[PDB]
Amino acid sequence: PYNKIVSHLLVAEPEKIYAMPDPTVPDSDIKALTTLCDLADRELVVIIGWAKHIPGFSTLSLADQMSLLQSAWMEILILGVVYRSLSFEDELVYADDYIMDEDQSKLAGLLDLNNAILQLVKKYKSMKLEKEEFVTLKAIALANSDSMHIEDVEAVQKLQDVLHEALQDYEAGQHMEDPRRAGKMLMTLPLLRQTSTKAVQHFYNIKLEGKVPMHKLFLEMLEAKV
Amino acid sequence: PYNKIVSHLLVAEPEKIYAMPDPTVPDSDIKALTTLCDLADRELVVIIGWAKHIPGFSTLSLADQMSLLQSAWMEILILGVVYRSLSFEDELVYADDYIMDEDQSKLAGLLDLNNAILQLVKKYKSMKLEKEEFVTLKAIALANSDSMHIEDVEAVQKLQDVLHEALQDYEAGQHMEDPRRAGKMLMTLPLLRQTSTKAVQHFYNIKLEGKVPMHKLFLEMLEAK
Amino acid sequence: HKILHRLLQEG
Amino acid sequence: HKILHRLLQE
Repeated sequence: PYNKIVSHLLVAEPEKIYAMPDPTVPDSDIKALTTLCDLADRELVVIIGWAKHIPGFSTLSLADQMSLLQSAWMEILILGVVYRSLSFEDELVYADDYIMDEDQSKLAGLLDLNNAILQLVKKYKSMKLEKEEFVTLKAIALANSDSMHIEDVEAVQKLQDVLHEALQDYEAGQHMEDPRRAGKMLMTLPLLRQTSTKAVQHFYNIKLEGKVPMHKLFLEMLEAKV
Repeated sequence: PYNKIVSHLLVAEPEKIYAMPDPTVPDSDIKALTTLCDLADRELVVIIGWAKHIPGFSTLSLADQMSLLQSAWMEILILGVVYRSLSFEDELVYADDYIMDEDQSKLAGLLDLNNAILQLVKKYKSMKLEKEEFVTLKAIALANSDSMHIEDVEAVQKLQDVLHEALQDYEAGQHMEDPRRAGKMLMTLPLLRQTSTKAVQHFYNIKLEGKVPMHKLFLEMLEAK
Repeated sequence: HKILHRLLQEG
Repeated sequence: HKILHRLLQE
């Protein structure tokens, strides 16, 4: 009944992606990490194709489209993990075929990072984050990436406003009970930014340790000067 | 003629502070760093006093009060530096008596961090940030600290709603020509959060280094887990 | 930044 | 966690 943009972001939402961990390979920290890094690489391919559907995004310069994605890709990834995990408890649904509980995490040396992601999960759980709000938030995070190297500053600000308006539209027509819901949603972006840069740093260290293999795209995003 | 909370926060704004660099010492990074680290420690005693005046804050438990501060103190410090630099250009007013420029920064070993803090400045300048919005945003950042050691989540969540509602009411009265003004202010919190953790980790690198002297509080906040 | 540029330009 | 405790405690 509400926003055309929100409806459009709902249709553009990608189909499920799977982790596909090798049933034959025995479990270990490298199996898990190699798995997560493979899932991420494929995810990124999808994410980039998705961004083109965000209204006004593909009209920016190629350099700008790249700067936004280079700065927000991990936030878009984390948001997806968070949303898929709303219906669970103390577990992170990286994919339908790869759900990590506490132990699984400790063994992969990802306890701290995942606990951070669970902080996010907890907040959205209490707010009862709806799919419509989820897709709009992803687009907003991408647009509000805070990249240093932006060309057309005004065009990016306009993009942020367009998406921000769609979020207001949804919250006013669908959540009259809480006139402050849009703001509460926006107030969750900071923790998303925090957790994301932390995740990006952790996987860069894994990259340097060289014990875990990663594909070119996932590597390229980690490398990127952001 | 606006909001009570907003008025309360305007009045509660701390008294201006001074770096008071030492004339006897020759300009150097260790001097610059020792200065900022000296200022910050003093500003922190100020902030702790100020926090107790944020409507509802003292209401929380000491434990919670502490958690928020050990989590958001650097964001508060930076917001002050940011607001003060609004009238200037490509400069950071860490204090009236201590303004840094591009060269001073790099020579202080902080051109990348200060270049980021100026990112915030640029954003706030293009929005025409007002003192009313600045004091409210500063309180929101503290209440929306995302500390993982909180005890009464609901209580803190209430502190947030009060402050957020004040910001919304204010914007609805003074800036009706822009229905999204309040939201744009909140959307600046991420960059503040990012810049703030960057700065903290960096000054932690110094503390661990030991070439710069620091005072008991500043350090306490830095070892603060 | 070549893969990103490529996947984006493709459309 | 002491100093901060003291100041806030006033």
